[PDB]
Amino acid sequence: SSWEPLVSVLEAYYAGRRHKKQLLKKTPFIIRAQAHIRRHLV
Amino acid sequence: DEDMQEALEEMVEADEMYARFNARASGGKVSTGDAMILARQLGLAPSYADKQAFEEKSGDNLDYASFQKFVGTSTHPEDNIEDLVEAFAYFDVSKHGYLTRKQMGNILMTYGEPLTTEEFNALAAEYFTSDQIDYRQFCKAMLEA
Amino acid sequence: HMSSVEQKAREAFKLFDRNGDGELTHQEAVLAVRSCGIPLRIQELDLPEQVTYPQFRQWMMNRVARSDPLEDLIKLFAPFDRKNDGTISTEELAQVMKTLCSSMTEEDIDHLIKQADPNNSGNIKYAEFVHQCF
Ligand SMILES: [Ca+2]
Ligand SMILES: [Cl-]
Repeated sequence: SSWEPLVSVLEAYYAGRRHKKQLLKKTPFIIRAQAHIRRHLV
Repeated sequence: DEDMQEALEEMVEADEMYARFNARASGGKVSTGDAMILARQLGLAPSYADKQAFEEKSGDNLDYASFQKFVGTSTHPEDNIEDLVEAFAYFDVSKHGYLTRKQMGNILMTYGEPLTTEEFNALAAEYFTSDQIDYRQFCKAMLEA
Repeated sequence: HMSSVEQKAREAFKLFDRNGDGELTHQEAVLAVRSCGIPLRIQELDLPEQVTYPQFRQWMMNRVARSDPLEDLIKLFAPFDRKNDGTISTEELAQVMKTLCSSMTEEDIDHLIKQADPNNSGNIKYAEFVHQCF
């Protein structure tokens, strides 16, 4: 299909946003880990 | 404004806080950066978001009362082992419980508030013995008081 | 006009580095490139099996130096601009995505479609929509 190069882009764009949505839920806790690491190194 | 303050009293003893503050206090004030260091030394784990919000609203030079407020805002009573471990387990595709050294480095130096290579190299000299790292064990170490 | 390119490249890389080891698999690299608005055939990505950020960025620089990929994306809509007036059928795109996208739920598709035809007019102004997303 000659739609396929188009929908492939739209779908990968939405997958990027799906990953962003899941990373947003975890990065606050990555940050907490980084802050405790910096506490430990003081 | 109160759960931060309750948590401060059950997480730090005020004698120690006052002693440290006056250790580095020059005329009853300390810089926000030195406040970050003092809060770490009192056993709390402020983030740089904490620091920048606090100085956004209260300025750059803290008297003891504003320092007390800042330390209050850095108590993070909601911290717990399971959430830190899920942070790391996000990248552990099989959830078996291990990350490699390269994974730990890239995660810690790429996301959130990335560590400098110096920060990470010190951390790793201590904890990243192997190439396979048990990140639940590492998170409990990191959370010990 | 370019530091934006590298910013989008670095974000796409970080989002598709699923196990956080600092490399993409070839397949993840394909999706990461497409996710920036760049049309890309699955067999036309000249990168190794494991892709570091430097190699990824380098491919991106060579790529966007040869055409504006957003304008190539816009050209992809043209065979389906049946009225030749700068729009395609909203329902046509909704159906094509239902038919061909396996990684997308119907909720995802309806969201994409209602951000593409917010006025519920039946038509998608695709140049405008493309520059809204990318
Ligand atoms: Ca990877
Ligand atoms: Cl991040």
